[PDB]
Amino acid sequence: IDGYFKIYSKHTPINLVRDLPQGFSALEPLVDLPIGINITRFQTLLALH
Amino acid sequence: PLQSYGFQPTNGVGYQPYRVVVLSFELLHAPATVCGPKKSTNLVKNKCV
Amino acid sequence: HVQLVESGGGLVQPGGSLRLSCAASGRSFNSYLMGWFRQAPGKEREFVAWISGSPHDIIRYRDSVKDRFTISRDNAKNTVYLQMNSLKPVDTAVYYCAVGSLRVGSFSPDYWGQGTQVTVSS
Amino acid sequence: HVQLVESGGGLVQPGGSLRLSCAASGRSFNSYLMGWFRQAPGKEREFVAWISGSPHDIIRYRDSVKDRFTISRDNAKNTVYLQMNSLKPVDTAVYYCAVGSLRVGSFSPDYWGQGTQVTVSS
Amino acid sequence: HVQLVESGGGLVQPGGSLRLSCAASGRSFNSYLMGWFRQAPGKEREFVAWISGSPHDIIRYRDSVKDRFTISRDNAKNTVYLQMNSLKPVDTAVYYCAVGSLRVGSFSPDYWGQGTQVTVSS
Repeated sequence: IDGYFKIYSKHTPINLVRDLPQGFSALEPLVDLPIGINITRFQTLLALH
Repeated sequence: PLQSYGFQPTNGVGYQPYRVVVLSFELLHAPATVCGPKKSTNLVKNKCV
Repeated sequence: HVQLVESGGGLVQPGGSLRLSCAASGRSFNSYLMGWFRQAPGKEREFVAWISGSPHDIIRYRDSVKDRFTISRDNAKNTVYLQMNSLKPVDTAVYYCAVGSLRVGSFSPDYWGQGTQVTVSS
Repeated sequence: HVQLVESGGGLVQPGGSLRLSCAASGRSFNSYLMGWFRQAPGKEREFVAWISGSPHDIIRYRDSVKDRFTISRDNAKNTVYLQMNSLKPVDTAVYYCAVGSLRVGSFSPDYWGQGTQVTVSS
Repeated sequence: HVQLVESGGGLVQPGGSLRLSCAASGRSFNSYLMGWFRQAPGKEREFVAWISGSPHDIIRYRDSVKDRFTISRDNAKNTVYLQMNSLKPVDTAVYYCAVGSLRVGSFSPDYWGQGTQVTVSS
């Protein structure tokens, strides 16, 4: 938003094997970057073997 | 285009080497990232301020 | 969006002063340089003057007009002022207001207005 | 009382461009043809161009001003805009704006303005 | 701070007419005389005309402009108008409106503006 990129994150342990847990948790702020870029598409990175 | 250049101990005061650094500043439409320092006064408590 | 609007055009005698002002809206231009260009009809638009919106305002002028068409600006209103002084017939032209950024130490216009006709005739 | 007022004249050296405008007031001009005429000093007045205010824009130009002069109109403001492109010294003349009717398929001026000077010289 | 602002200048073809305007603000001008002075390039200040705000409007004209320039003032708006008729190139000059007091029976300017423009050329 308005030339700023904000990242929120949360880490929890789970005992599930599929889908997402039904619990409730808030994602605390992690980092904010003063960047005027125009993000419109994004892609994921994985560690292949 | 290139010519030899160097210094020797016998060079005169005006002929001695000098290290010169130029700190150039320019303002663009992009958001500012560099900014000079900016002060903080001492803390007082239990009184209107 | 950003728009530039001129005002104050007309015709002045040789040696009679004038002032052209162009207001800039839409965004802020404190990191920009407020400037003017003139295009004598039938020729290529020539620089006039530019001024930066900084605590140490830097000002450039055009050779033919240096020290005659004084330039200033406003940061709160985001407007450029051009005070023309002691003109000659050679000064007839269409004056444009330019909003740009300082790239490599050279005024680089980014946004332009519609211009205005400032004429000097005997 | 129908009145026409011109504007946009001045001095433009050869190779430049200009925009002449005329505003018409007094009554609706939906069924009126709006055009421009010019008359150089020492020469008789000559027809420049006319355009219709109907939904289908019927437009005309004189033989000499084909492909170099453009005429347009806005019925909302009852205003006519005329574009000068690739002007030559021969174009120096006083330009007038006319409101007229379509009689026998020919543009017949009915109301005239005061005119503006358009000079073309270095 | 008494301020005088001129306007109404521009270009007119030979034999035409024009009208300059100056508005005076700051204090009452019932006991003040408003007049116009003109300067051509390379020439000194020469008186043109002045008019009195008293009920009996005493008007003085420079012989070089007598029977050609008419000067009038309106105390309601404290604005002085100067109408030019049969203008000629000799009349080309920067016209500055002046507001002053009648001393020893001679108009003595006290406040001056920035001046307007008048040109008479083809």
